[PDB]
Amino acid sequence: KLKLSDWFNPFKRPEVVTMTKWKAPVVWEGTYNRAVLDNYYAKQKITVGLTVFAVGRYIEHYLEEFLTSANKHFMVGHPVIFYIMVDDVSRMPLIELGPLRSFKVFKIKPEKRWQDISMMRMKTIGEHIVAHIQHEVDFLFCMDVDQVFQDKFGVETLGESVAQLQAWWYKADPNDFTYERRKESAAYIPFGEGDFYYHAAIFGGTPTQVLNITQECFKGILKDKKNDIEAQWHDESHLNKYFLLNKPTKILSPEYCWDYHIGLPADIKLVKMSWQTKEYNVVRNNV
Amino acid sequence: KLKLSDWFNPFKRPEVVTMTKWKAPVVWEGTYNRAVLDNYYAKQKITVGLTVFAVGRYIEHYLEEFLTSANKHFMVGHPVIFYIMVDDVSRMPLIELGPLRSFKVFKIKPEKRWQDISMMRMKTIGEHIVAHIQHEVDFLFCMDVDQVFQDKFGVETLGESVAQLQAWWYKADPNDFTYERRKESAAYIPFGEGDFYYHAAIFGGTPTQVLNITQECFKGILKDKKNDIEAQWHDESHLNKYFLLNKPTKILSPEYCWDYHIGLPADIKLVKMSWQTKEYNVVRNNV
Ligand SMILES: O=c1ccn([C@@H]2O[C@H](COP(=O)(O)OP(=O)(O)O)[C@@H](O)[C@H]2O)c(=O)[nH]1
Ligand SMILES: O=c1ccn([C@@H]2O[C@H](COP(=O)(O)OP(=O)(O)O)[C@@H](O)[C@H]2O)c(=O)[nH]1
Ligand SMILES: O=[N+]([O-])c1ccc(O[C@@H]2O[C@H](CO)[C@H](O)[C@H](O)[C@H]2O)cc1
Ligand SMILES: O=[N+]([O-])c1ccc(O[C@@H]2O[C@H](CO)[C@H](O)[C@H](O)[C@H]2O)cc1
Ligand SMILES: [Mn+2]
Ligand SMILES: [Mn+2]
Repeated sequence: KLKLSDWFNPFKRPEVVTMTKWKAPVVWEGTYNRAVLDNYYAKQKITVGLTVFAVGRYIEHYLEEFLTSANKHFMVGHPVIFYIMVDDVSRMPLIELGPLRSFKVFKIKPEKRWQDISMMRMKTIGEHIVAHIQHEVDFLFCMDVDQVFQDKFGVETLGESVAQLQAWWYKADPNDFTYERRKESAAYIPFGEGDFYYHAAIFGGTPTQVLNITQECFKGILKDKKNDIEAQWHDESHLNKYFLLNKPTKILSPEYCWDYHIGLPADIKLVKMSWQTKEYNVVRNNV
Repeated sequence: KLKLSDWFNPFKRPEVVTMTKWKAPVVWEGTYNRAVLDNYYAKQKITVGLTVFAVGRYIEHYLEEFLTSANKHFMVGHPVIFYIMVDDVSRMPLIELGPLRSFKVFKIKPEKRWQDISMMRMKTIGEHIVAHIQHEVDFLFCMDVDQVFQDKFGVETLGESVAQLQAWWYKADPNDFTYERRKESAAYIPFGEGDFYYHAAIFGGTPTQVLNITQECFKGILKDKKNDIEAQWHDESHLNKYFLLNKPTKILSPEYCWDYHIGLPADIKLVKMSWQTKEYNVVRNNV
């Protein structure tokens, strides 16, 4: 049976947070033994899933670059299935995939508001988990399209529920976090509460856990609509509320989702994924 | 460890050939216990691959219908990867896939002659086996595109090396078979020799065996080119020469690849796959 000490050494990164108060590891470059994990997971013959949405001009701007980088960097050495959700399949870039990669594409309805496009992902992911993903993979990541894999994003990131530290807020105090602060929203987190600010651009876990994550987030999204309120950062606000109540069993350092606009400080040793520059004037059609 | 008698009962179909002189089964409807095999293979967690080529007009004519039917009928209940080779990826019909199905597409060079398009498949399949397929699947089938799955085509068809009985010739005397009969060809089979006439539209096996099948067939194809000769039925002539020398460990009945132009006689109990009607005048560009 895989124990934390088998693969995780926090002492390799003494100047950062490596363990939570609930004993979940925060995975930083230097702390993980990928060789040990690759061997362990290869013997289990795991398959890892990855969902990605591209609706509207997000397709032309980001989808090819995401998928090309995912092919190269995501869980290399293990079977991987990319689940691609687009509103227009005729604009799907059909890139060549390498060994142990395969994919499938689904046509989805485009929501009128970009905010609803972002939030509806929670409903859609859950539907696909029930319909097929639960039978296909051992672990699933759900990711934003507006980012690019830069280096190996491997089995060290796998767990029962996996959260991502948002690049801008990882050193901040909880009372500075951009949680939803209105008690009328289901995403509400009071001042004096909170562990971390999680980025909604990457989350994952077992199909069972991701199903619960997305189900509970979407319930909150629906409740808010009935109360004529919309959380400040939409699905991300709801995701943060979820992970407050249901603590992630693993957290990823900002190295796994880094914004180069910040620069590259000492803490960020090897970037695995980077944000694309925002292009809202083109890719979004409403305020 | 799986034994033939665990799943195969020849006495269920007494009026047809069910066993070869080398003790390989000929799989007919009624002889196989799919429930036993589905359990056996699910516990082994197998993945089955399927290669299919569509070049030129074959894409629009046959590819969608092939894939839609394969999605529905091929190895249901088990992970499947469709490997699609086309000369124009922009013409690839991106159908919706069901649970445990995924795919990837490759751009290939279109050969000038339809005969070479058919024959070059042997080279290309081998390259892909070494490159990736050997790492991705336990068994692989290689199929023509100009045919449609009609019913369950499942784990009862899997084996070390798998051959298909050609629908028109299965009752024929070997010396009436359309083997290549010129001794100058690598595919030459003398009168007085031959077991069955095998259809090049379906063959399969383990990646190791399929690699040998395709490598040896392509070596025969290249040798013939150096000797200024082309086998009468091209890759099929070479496939028949291969299976004469290296007996298949399993044969599929004409039920697994039936031409309805013959009609539907008593022997054909449940069609799993049917030929598309030939449209050479439209789909081919040279004599
Ligand atoms: O019009 C849209 C809005 C959102 N998205 C998807 O939802 C994700 C989250 O939205 P976005 O990345 O724009 O939010 P941000 O990270 O910029 O706050 C995107 O990466 C896309 O995958 C999309 O495809 N089309
Ligand atoms: O111009 C061509 C010729 C052949 N093929 C592929 O090669 C296979 C064998 O050719 P064909 O089916 O026409 O031979 P037949 O079964 O009719 O004798 C086809 O099913 C296709 O997959 C193709 O894609 N384009
Ligand atoms: O301090 N900044 O100038 C700043 C703040 C936040 C930034 O990223 C955005 O953060 C919000 C939540 O606070 C969302 O995660 C959003 O997706 C990010 O773009 C960048 C700079
Ligand atoms: O006698 N016929 O009318 C007749 C009808 C269909 C036939 O099928 C043909 O057989 C060939 C080998 O002989 C190839 O397998 C070819 O792909 C197939 O179309 C062959 C003969
Ligand atoms: Mn984003
Ligand atoms: Mn054919």
